[PDB]
Amino acid sequence: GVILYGPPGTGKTLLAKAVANQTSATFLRVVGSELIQKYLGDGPKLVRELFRVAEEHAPSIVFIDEIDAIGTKRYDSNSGGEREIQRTMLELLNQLDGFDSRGDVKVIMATNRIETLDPALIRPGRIDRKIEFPLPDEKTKKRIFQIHTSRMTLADDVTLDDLIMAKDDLSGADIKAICTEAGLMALRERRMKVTNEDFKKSKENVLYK
Amino acid sequence: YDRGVNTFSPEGRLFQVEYAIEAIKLGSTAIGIQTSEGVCLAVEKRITSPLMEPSSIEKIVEIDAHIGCAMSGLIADAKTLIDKARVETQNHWFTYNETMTVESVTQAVSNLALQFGEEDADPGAMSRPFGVALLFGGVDEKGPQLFHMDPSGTFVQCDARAIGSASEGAQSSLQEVYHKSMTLKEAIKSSLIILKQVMEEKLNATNIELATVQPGQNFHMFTKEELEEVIKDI
Amino acid sequence: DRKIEFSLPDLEGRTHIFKIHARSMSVERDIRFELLARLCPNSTGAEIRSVCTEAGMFAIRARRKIATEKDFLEAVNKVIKSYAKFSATPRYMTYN
Amino acid sequence: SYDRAITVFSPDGHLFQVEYAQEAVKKGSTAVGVRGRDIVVLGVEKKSVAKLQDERTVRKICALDDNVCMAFAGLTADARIVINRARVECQSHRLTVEDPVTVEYITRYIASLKQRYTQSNGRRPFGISALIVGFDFDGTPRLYQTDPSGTYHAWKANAIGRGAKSVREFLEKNYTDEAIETDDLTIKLVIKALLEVVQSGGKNIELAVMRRDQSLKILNPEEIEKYVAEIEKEKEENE
Amino acid sequence: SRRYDSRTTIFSPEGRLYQVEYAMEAIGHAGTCLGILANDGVLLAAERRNIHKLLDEVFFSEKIYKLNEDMACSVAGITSDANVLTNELRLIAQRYLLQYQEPIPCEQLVTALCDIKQAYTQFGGKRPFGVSLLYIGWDKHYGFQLYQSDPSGNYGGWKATCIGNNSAAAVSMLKQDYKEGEMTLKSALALAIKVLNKTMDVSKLSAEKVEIATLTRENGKTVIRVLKQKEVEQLIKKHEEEEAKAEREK
Amino acid sequence: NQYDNDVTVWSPQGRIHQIEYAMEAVKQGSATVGLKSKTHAVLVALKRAQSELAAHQKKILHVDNHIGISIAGLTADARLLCNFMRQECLDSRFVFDRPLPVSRLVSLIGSKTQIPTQRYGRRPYGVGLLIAGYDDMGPHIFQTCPSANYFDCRAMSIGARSQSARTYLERHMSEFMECNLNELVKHGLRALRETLPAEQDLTTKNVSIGIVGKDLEFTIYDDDDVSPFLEGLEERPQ
Amino acid sequence: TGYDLSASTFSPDGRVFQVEYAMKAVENSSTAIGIRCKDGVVFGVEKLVLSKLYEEGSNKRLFNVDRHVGMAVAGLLADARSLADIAREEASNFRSNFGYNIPLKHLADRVAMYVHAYTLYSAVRPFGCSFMLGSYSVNDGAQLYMIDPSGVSYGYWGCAIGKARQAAKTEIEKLQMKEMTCRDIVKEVAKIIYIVHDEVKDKAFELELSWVGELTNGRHEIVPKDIREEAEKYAKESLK
Amino acid sequence: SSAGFDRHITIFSPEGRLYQVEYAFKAINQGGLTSVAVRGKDCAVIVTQKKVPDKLLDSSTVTHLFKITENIGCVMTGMTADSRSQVQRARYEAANWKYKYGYEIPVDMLCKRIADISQVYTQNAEMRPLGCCMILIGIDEEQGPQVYKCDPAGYYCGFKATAAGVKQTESTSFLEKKVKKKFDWTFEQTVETAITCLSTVLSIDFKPSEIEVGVVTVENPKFRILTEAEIDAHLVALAE
Amino acid sequence: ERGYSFSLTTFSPSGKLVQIEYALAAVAGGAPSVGIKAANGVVLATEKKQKSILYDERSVHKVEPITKHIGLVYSGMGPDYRVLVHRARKLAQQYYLVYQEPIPTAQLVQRVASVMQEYTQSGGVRPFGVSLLICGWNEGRPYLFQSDPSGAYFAWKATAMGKNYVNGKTFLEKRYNEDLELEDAIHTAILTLKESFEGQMTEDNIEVGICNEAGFRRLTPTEVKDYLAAIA
Ligand SMILES: Nc1ncnc2c1ncn2[C@@H]1O[C@H](COP(=O)(O)OP(=O)(O)OP(=O)(O)O)[C@@H](O)[C@H]1O
Ligand SMILES: [Mg+2]
Repeated sequence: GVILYGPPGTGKTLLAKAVANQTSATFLRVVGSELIQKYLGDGPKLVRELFRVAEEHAPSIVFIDEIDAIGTKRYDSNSGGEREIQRTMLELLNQLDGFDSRGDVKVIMATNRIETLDPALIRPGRIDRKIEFPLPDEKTKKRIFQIHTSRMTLADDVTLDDLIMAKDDLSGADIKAICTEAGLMALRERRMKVTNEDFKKSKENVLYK
Repeated sequence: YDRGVNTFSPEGRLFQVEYAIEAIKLGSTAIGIQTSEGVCLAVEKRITSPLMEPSSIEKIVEIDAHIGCAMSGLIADAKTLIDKARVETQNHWFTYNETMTVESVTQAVSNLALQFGEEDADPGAMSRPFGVALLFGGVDEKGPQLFHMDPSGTFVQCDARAIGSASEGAQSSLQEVYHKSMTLKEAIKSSLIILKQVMEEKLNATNIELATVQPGQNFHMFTKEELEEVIKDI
Repeated sequence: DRKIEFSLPDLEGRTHIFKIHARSMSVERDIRFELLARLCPNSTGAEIRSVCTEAGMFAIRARRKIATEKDFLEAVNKVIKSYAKFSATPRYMTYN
Repeated sequence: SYDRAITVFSPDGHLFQVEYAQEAVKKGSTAVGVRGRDIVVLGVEKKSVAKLQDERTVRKICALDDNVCMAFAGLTADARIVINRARVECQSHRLTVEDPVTVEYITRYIASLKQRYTQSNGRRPFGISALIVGFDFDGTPRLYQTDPSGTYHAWKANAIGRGAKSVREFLEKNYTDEAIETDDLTIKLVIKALLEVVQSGGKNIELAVMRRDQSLKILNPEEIEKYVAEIEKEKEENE
Repeated sequence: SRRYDSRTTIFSPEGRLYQVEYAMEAIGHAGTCLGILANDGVLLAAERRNIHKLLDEVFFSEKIYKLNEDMACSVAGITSDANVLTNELRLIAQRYLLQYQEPIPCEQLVTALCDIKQAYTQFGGKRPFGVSLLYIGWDKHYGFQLYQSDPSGNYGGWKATCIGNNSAAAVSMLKQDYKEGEMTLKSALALAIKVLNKTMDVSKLSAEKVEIATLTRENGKTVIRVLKQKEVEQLIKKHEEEEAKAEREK
Repeated sequence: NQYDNDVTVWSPQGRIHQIEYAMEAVKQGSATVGLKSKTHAVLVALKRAQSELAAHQKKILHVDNHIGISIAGLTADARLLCNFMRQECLDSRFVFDRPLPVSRLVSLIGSKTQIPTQRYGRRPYGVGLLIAGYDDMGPHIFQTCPSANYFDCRAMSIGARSQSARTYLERHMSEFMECNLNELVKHGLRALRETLPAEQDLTTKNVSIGIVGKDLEFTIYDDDDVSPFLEGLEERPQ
Repeated sequence: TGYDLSASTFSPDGRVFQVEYAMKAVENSSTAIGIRCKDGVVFGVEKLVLSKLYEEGSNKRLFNVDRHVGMAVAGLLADARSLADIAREEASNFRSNFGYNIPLKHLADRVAMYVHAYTLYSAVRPFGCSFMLGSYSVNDGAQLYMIDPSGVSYGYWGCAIGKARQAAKTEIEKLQMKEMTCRDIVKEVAKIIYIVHDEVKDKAFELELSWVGELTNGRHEIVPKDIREEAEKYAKESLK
Repeated sequence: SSAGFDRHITIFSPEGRLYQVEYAFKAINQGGLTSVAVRGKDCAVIVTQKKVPDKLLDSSTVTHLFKITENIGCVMTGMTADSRSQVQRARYEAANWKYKYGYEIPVDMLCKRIADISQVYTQNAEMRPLGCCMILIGIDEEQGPQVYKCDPAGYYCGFKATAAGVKQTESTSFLEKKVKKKFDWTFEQTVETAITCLSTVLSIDFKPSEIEVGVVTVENPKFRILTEAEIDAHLVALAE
Repeated sequence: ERGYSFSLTTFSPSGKLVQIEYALAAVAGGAPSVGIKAANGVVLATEKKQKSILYDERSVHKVEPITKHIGLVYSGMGPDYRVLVHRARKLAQQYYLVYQEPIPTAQLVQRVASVMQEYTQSGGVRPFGVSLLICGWNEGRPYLFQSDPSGAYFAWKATAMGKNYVNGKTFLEKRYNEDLELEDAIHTAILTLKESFEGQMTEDNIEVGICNEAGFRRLTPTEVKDYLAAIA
């Protein structure tokens, strides 16, 4: 198994998408939040069904995304209390390595709060590789600005070195946010070229509110 | 899921003391042998980087003119125990004017082990029991004496002791090469054989340390010049 | 009627688990597993299985065909000491 | 009188608070220290200045005496109190035994204080790791490294703070007798080591050099430029 | 007794500690003040929070306190704790004058108070202090000085600083528009007015909604002044006029 | 089970569990026997050791000329109590110039060890003292327990697998009223021989004997002059 | 739940649970009776024979707190001993402070307040023994008092504590105790003890009797051996 | 309604309440007794009931009335031990006031000091707030008789006629209806009203061995306990 | 014995003191009260209402004079108000014993707020449950102050605290001004206390105190009866 953890918005889902892209096996996706339900004895049914259909097809890849959502929020529609969540977790925890031969299925899961979930869930034999995703560095920030402005018709007046030092610890998603917002605000006036003052107001719009 | 530091287990043993007993297994090995001729102590160092200064890290440290100590487990805290040992010996010499047996010093120290008390007094050496295991070697009027002391507060005289991470194997192998007609040189040689056999890395004249005490002279330890004599003569 | 209990392996347990989970390996013929048993004080059968796997992966990483002692030492250095902040056993020996 | 135990043994034999303090130190700014036959050099990086700070109130290198210097990684709240206690001890030393204080003595004193702070009640462990550099009497310049758990060592060269593994791996494969043959050689070695770490594009390095003669000699923002330029020229000619 | 404890001193598995973090999140809101220094005289601007129509408006000061003949400080956070700290440092300075018969340097006073503050997060099991405050002064060793404090205990010397709710924008815009050693007590004020304008969402910069304090050096006075409300509105309209000219020009 | 974490709490059945746990800890030690004749008291202890090349742990301690004790439990608390015993006996001798009678001392011990079982966050003392002494009223045998409770006895045995020895003592109870030291000690050893499995027994390196009497001060015999007592003993029937 | 942990928290229905647990701890002791006569009082204790090794006279459950006041206890022995010691110390302190034997109505109150101090704070636990005090004075008559863990002191013509409190007090009340002097009371007590604790529950036990009144110059002490011999011989006939 | 430790210690609930005090008030009713106090034109009267379930109990030592001072009397409701502790505290405080100031304590100040002492308990997190309620009657010069009441939460007040116990509400209703008559009051009227109020609330038609009465008058301020004979006289004269 | 030695009020994940807020919510449910001042003196009005006719309303008071010229009233919890009044009395005596001069009101308020705040950082306690209104007349200019369980203090021209206090604030805004008389002040205060008064208003259910540049006094029932008359 593989779990990917780190601060928010640094490309966990993106790497998942790319892996789905190149691969040849069937890819099954489900978000952790809708594992919970509104009746008794339903969550376990859902998990049994999911893994059954997964092994029904072929060598396949399952993606479980934002697991921590089950273990941090409470919703009134949930008829049971916090014990049914425990029941669901026991079922999922058995699916990976229970009394019966697994077959040919891989598992990939990701979260950004790894200090809340049950350590019994992570023991080797149910998940082996844990990969951590740190914040971008100045070299990577330069590469990121280079990538996200490919097909942009931009004027040489701008200096990216200003925006590299724009924030103390800006994350990866702020990059694409800045690019798209500035593009929108220049296209406001039916124009094709983007100037520097445009970024000067765009970063302020997106970073401060 | 939270209990005080003074709780008894459903089978009668304490909690903190058992955990410390399990914790002294993370330290380096150490072997001590007592012979009517004298007492010898040997220890490893676990050098990790070539920028180490091997002479900076030491294990055997003298307590007086005729008492030596070998330590295993954690190290940072043992300094307090060694200090109290030395101060007690000098206080006894000042008050009464003679030299003390290693046994009296051993129990005088051991009475200090069980003191952690969450409530009551002013600052105490509270919080936790100490995590070190000690070998005491001395020469008194009744010949050479070797004692072993443990985090629980129990001390006992032994003939061939091995403490540390690789304690079991050393103890198992040591029984078949000891008897009462032992001599110093062959004792040191056998000890070196055992250490090199259970070592992790390679053996040289800087990865180990020895010390010996005989009734004649005082506590004396070898340097990098007389240490390789037995290495080449293995 | 019976309350069989399974505890963490002692020492013959560790060397013997190594013998079992590594007997299908293409590795060096002159390495000793007892040192490997000594290097991991309280660990489960799972960790031994994962150590075998990760040493094989270190050998396949570069180019080699058969693994050696350095692979095992590095694998132990990483799956035992580097991952140890995601371990159950410090909170499942007080039985909760 | 808040009296309650804090650091308690774990079921398998660890001191979890000490592990947490070490993991806290492992996320501070990077510091490096090396010694030579006459001059000992220690430097720090990643200043991250916003051109509105007065450098005299942000510097993390302070002098315990006229012959001892500190560098540290961790959190900056506790450094001043540790340093102040150390200075008080140094001064109190001279009033008794006349001779100036040795560096190893101060290392033992600090280590013992930090350790005994883990046995009391209602006191969390300290979260700093420091390098103590000094040229004692008899001319034997030396550095010592301190740990939060309270274990001290005598080294030849160290790097603490963020990214210690890379800087070390650089050091053991590039430190030889010839590298410390000359003073400019040693300064070049340290500048090269720090440059192979966190970016710090020239303007984010602070160095300090002892020539075994007198007190602190902080180099102005001039020799850094010349050293960087000649390092670049040597790199260009070598390849 | 242990079943009811909260542990306001332990570390965390991730390395940091949570009490000061929560204190910082709370200190983030509730108030706005900033300080600027470029030449002889230093300025503090504070946005008033209690501005209802039913206030007596007395004591001459609500967030500006004298500490010595040349020491003044603002504050943000919980007010009562601020009273505690100000009273505590007052006799610190008085005892320094008692001991040495000489006005105290600023940095020593700041360091002493920071030690007092940090002692609470080292041990004792109490909640920390939720106060962030500034310091301005003059001394013979280094002339004019400005300083910022932090509930954790760390401090530093600065030239332009904001602590208010929208301090981020204040820092960004002070970064891009400043002059080294030229902004006398005539040009910095307009910049401060416009900065405060951008910080507060309410426009027109109500005269009663802001307060300004200035420190100047004099041979035997060391003048500390708080200019009245008959001279703020002229500054506001002067800024409005220059901005109107710049607006119409482009 | 939350009723099992501190001394102060009371279980619904009215049994504090800490004291039960301490008793259980006392049952962990090695066996030991004690008994009295008309004018002599004898206590016998069987030792233990870990590896064949380590010395045996000692059990019997010397308190005062007319008072000896035997210990089962963990040793640190044992020393902590013995120091108190020495201190009090010396104080009584210094002030009133007379041996301290055994019962008054035992009452002092009970009152002393009762205090921790009532405050908050204080553990009990884990020891199983057996007190043997001689006073103006003759011999005395007493037993204490971690629950700050003591009993007066004429023949008692404590430690792991002490039950069979207690049954043997109960069977041959009467004859202690006419025997002398020679056969008294032999009876004590016969009693102790039952608490061992079917492979190993007494070898003179695992036995320690303490005797006090009307005209003999409290004496300890161990590992040397013990052979005179042991020899002449009939073998275990099988 | 969790309302029964400490002795500082009220249950929702409005009562403290730890004290109730303590009283249930008392209700497993053996048994003790004390009754007042014309000119004195008589205690009576039955001591179970746990095993043959112990001696007679061991672990006395009757304590003579002062030269003229007797005490009988039921519960945990250690707590009983500690309370006995504090009562004795209080009596001596009072004699030294003022200079005459303390009356009951004051000594019982002092012990009761000291006990009640152990049911408020969470740093201590409540006691686990319930006891009886008796005495006689020539100028004051015969006094009997009973005290429980909660801290209540009451006066009785005659009472009983232990397992079979109800069964015993059934036959306590039949006797006409208002007049007949306590020389024939002793036979009644032996009879009333031998009619409880059937042989099925246990085989054998022993009996203790105490004595106080002007019949012995007001002092408090133990009964002679021949008297209890005669009383036991008499009570042997009541089984018919 | 609650979260955390509002149900275990005296800390504020999210809605502004606090429960560890509200529980003591219902802890009051555990004994199962009731008392009534009336203030007349120049007299003050208190009536209480006593219950003796068995003959073995000495009927002369269950009085709930206590004599604080030669001019001030108190009556008790609730648990027993806490009651005794509070009584002793009051006696000690009055004696200290006399030592310090040299003249008698007015009733109001004494009640204030005892209630203030109670108030600290509901401020910290170690103690229990003492579930037992207090009634005081006295005479003050230039003010006539005065009647005051003190509760566990610390709220003291001076009334004209009060009742404490299980049946507080209906008794207060009856007293209100009666006092609305707006007429003069004499000793016989006060005693008759106080008796008949409790009599009709419980509907017993009792005997002179079940009720205790305390009075004070402005002719002889010494608080006194009525003898059974004159109690019988009042009782039979009431029934026309 | 021994206390607990660790504070029970700690910062929440959003950085909000929970306990002091709950204390304020409890304060809001107390008896209403209002306070006014206009150029010649200060007036405090508050409402009291016993549950039944048996209570002797002549035995307790709400308005308590600290000294001859300082007045105090409260809104909220019952008992601890007395503790605070006692502490204020003590502080007044302590100050007068140094400078031989009556305390200015501002200093008294500062000290009282100091105590109230200090009480929330100590060990094993919970804060008070009261809101205080302080009035005084020193150096000609009258003064009014209002404290708070958090310890912050303000100066108000006229305010209202208790049930439905927001409506009292709005009404006072729509009526209060800067130049008036003491008598008109009393009338308008009584009127605003009648906004949500009980079933009927009598002379004993309202407590009013005044303080002019001549001193602080509590008004007897006669003048309360007269003022309630010729009103409403
Ligand atoms: N290293 C990177 N290279 C390119 N794009 C990046 C990088 N890091 C972040 N991004 C951009 O940031 C966006 C946010 O990443 P993503 O949506 O995968 O978030 P995430 O890491 O799963 O976190 P979260 O749980 O907060 O959604 C990506 O769509 C991508 O455009
Ligand atoms: Mg995502």
